Amino acid sequence: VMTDPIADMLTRIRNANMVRHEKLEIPASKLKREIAEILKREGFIRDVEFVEDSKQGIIRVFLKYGQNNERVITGLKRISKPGLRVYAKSNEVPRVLNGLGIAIISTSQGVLTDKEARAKQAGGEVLAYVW
Amino acid sequence: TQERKNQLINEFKTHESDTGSPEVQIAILTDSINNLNEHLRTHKKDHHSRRGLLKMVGKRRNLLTYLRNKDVTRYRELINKLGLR
Amino acid sequence: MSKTVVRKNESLEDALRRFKRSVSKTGTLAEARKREFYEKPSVKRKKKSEAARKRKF
Amino acid sequence: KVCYFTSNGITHIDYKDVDLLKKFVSERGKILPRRVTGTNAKYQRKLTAAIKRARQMALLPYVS
Amino acid sequence: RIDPSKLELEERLVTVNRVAKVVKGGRRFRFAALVVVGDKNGHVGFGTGKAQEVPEAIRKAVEDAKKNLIEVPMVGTTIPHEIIGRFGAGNILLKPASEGTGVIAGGPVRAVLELAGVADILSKSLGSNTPINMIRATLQGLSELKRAEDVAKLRGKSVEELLG
Amino acid sequence: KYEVMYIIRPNIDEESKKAVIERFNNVLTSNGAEITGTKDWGKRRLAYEINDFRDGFYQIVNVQSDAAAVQEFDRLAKISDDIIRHIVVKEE
RNA sequence: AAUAAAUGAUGCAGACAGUACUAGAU
RNA sequence: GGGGAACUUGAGUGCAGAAGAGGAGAGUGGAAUUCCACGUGUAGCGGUGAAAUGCGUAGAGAUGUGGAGGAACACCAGUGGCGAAGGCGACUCUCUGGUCUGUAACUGACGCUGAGGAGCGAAAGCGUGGGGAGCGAACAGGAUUAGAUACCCUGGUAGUCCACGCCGUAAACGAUGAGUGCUAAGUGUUAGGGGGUUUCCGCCCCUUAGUGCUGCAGCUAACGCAUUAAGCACUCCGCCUG
Repeated sequence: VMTDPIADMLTRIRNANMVRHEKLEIPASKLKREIAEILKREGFIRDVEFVEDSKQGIIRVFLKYGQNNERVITGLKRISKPGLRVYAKSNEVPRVLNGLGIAIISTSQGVLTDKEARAKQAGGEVLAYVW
Repeated sequence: TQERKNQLINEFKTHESDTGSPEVQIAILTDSINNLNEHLRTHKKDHHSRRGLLKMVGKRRNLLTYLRNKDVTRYRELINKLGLR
Repeated sequence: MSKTVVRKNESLEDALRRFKRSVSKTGTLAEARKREFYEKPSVKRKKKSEAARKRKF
Repeated sequence: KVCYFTSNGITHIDYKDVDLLKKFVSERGKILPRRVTGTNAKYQRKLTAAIKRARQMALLPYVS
Repeated sequence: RIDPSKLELEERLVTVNRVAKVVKGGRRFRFAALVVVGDKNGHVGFGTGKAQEVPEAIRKAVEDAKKNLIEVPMVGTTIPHEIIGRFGAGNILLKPASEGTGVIAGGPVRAVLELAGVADILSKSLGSNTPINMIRATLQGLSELKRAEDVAKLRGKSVEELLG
Repeated sequence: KYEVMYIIRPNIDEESKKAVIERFNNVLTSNGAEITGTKDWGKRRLAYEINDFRDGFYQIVNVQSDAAAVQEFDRLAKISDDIIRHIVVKEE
């Protein structure tokens, strides 16, 4: 069942951050790979790798702690839940903490962040926030 | 036991090793429900067996709905073969 | 009652010494002494889990 | 302590074993506890079954 | 790190609650003092004190607050981003405001924000109105704030890369 | 598989005991219950007293039937005075 | 020739007010 | 989201095993209580804080034998086990439900929840016909108290039991809805599996589902919870607004 893979992915990442872990294993769907690569290019993660196996495929995430003891991903939160979908327009694209954070948004042309969607003049599902 | 199942399997086997066979599971559930009602017609107070029969019937109904949504031809064939009316 | 085993060539209290010790391994002190007044099934069941574990007896 | 059935690798008690049932039952007739006999839970349950069947078949007493 | 108390401070009390202890003889009354000490350059702290006298309790609370100072970002005389504190059933949100809005908050939160040097903040309490918990939640929310340059250094990016 | 053990009253001659044994065996075979095994412990002292005797003859029989000759044997032993106690168990 | 530590179940005690009562300031 | 085509991890079938107070039905059992009959046998028996009501010289209690009948199943027995919940504890048998272990052979999303509805549903209670050993509301008597329509004692109806039907309520509680995923540890325990020497007995490690205690982070008003959450998240249902 599980009703959604993305929310559980985000919560697993949040628990990993809370415990100060260094690795994770996820069934690694296409959208999950996309979000992980976005976080990678955003500096939230040290490195990410894909493991295409026979069962479904697996992805490993390496949490980032650039300094002595600091959680890069302080918190996460999903919005477009399965039962209350959220769609934001180009003019209503939000910004996380005055542009300090980042929010993932699937748009008409690929999956992009808030700033990328604002630049490209698009909009769609606001499926997650990041702080 | 170990005879009715084997016969139903050999009868409803579409392939050499087809044992998932929603039709086979339906036939097995039907024969089990019949054997259960046989004794429930006398031990009317065994409510736990009635709950088990309700569970089996729910499984049967879900399988029948799946088969109807998947292949109406095979659904109607199973109907004509078993008489599950 | 301790047992049917007989002992002789001792004192009067030497027999009671072993009586009071061997009577422990028989229901004469528990089975025949608890059922003087009724105990509800709930408390009846909880009494075992309490005594046989806490080792109060 | 050490269990008997495990040490012997034996199978179903075969209640006919009157001597075994006797030496495993108290001198009075009451069933000895597991903490004293050293047996496992499964073997203790089988022991209870066997001793009950024996008492039913006059192979062991009820009162002594 | 711990901030040194060697600075000019505008120590200002909030409330003085009178508590009583019951004894064979009767009730023994003591005074509890809440005080907020800080400067208007981004450093503030909270302390408390108890004694049978008002001035002694005030002095003890001031001395304790001196040892519990904390730093707060002052991006544009305001906070870099909104945040909420949730210390002990006390929920208080803090939003950044323009240059002419002013400090808007209930007594204790307003005092804490003023003594910290912030002039334009939007606040709203959404929980208990107890002053201790109010101050604690405000302090927690201010501690959980992050600077733009700090976040840029942490995420291995440039300030402009984040602000645009 | 099934097992059957019963007790015969002691005050019975050898010929009468054998006749009773054959009678009950025929009763069991009324449906075709093959007798896969037999054992006679003999004279054993009962742990406790019964109707009129302290000892008796123990008889063991292995059977593989359809649970009908079992009921026949049961109702016959409960009625007949030759047998005192009896129990049927599955050898599974 | 020696020599044992026990045993325990206590009967009775109902009510008390309507209105009353201490503070403290950088 | 709809339609089309593939996949197994979800889901289910089979394969070889495992435990269990799982249920309905039939038979059996020996302790123990009561009564009856008889042999021995006298002045008491039973009971309370004390006492009395009660039974006993038409021969009690006790002791020994036999019979009659009815309920429950000592020791095993252990936060042990099963069941969706209530609940389930002697033995034998007929008919039956679910669960766990390696599943990989099989179908390949067939899954979760579920208003309304149906069914089940402690004890008590009601109706029909039986049965009634002990216990025992109501009731009678004897005590205490100022009073006792009670707490104590002696008797004692219905009830407790059996077949059918009805009622559908409990502190029916873990005062914690169902499903899934993630989140340090030590620790016993039930039924299994694999292994590192041993044929073993047994020691250790690993791995499944369940049952218990102490405890990190985290949560919480605190109490406390903490891989069986009251932690971190998603889906559905019922409920709350002095």
